[PDB]
Amino acid sequence: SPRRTPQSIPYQDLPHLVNADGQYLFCRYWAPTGTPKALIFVSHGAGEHSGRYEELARMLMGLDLLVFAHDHVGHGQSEGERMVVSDFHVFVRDVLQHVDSMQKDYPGLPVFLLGHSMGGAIAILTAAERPGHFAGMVLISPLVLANPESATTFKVLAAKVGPIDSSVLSRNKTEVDIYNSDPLICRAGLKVCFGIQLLNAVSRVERALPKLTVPFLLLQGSADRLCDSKGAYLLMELAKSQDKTLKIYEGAYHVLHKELPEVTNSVFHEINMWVSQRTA
Repeated sequence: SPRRTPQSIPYQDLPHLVNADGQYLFCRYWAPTGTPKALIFVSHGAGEHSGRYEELARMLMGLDLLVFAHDHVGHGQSEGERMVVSDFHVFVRDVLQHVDSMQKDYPGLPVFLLGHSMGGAIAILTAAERPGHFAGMVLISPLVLANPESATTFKVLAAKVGPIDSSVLSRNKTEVDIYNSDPLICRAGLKVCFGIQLLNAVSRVERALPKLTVPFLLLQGSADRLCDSKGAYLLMELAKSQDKTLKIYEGAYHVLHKELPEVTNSVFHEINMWVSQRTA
């Protein structure tokens, strides 16, 4: 029987990779017509998938970068029980597999990471695992903090064995409508086991910051109810990176690349400038 996505599409008809655990991950590529100047991996957040980055990847491809992504295990069109991971390091391991395959085909090109929310934590842990390997990282509202109340709560619930209000994702109501009707997004409540893995990610990010030296651009909304702006200020202070920049979007919510048009246009522009300056 042919292996199929959770939506029943055969993987033989789609770009994919098989991870170290034998699971198929759905892949996406946005390649320039000419010879690329750099590679960039796009790392999506919890519950979402790589297709959400279509416009951002098309902007990056227009700067002569070869953009690539995959749906993390348990997400989008990739295999695995929905929003379940045996250990958070599976996500990092899989990004490194994809990155190594692309570097084999495009040797000598600098490689960048771009991550949003959990995807940002995966990007930080990926660059920390290989110091000096990546040319830069673009983080949009990365997951770097965990409430001490939610932490002790999840630990007690794990010893024993509710969905997000979409309106907190963005002030752009059309973007909230798109999010609520995308069948590849998991809008279910957090499973206890997955909550424990997000706590593991936050702990690992904390320990990684003294060894994090990759250049980075950090974009954060001041009114983000999912990833408190306090974490962006702490990440700026605690990362050892010699090239670090923070931009705060006053009044903006969590999904900065899908926010009010004035915010989204600035986010696209600032990522374009930052990546353009570091691939010149």
